[PDB]
Amino acid sequence: AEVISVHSLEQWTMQIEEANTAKKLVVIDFTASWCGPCRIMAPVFADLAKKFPNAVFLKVDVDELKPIAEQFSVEAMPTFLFMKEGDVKDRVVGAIKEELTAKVGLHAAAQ
Repeated sequence: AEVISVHSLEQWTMQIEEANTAKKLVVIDFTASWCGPCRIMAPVFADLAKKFPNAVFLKVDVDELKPIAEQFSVEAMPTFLFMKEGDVKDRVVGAIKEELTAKVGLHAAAQ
């Protein structure tokens, strides 16, 4: 299991429909290349994706896929968004490593 970098609206679509069919948790890192705390959270996110291979970990650049950042009103980065079967379960705003880790544990958990 790896972080998928979601570059196009098509990859977004595929990744979301497939996870929803499988009823998997989706964790999304809304990120920006210029964003210091974003670069810093990259390896943390990557490590959680390895540790929870039954959740789908997505990365979305807020500058590249504006409509996706916008539908979730993401104007602070990094923002970690937790979603399952269409519902937003949770969010972490900023490089808060323990808060990200805890909510992945809680939401990936044998529900």
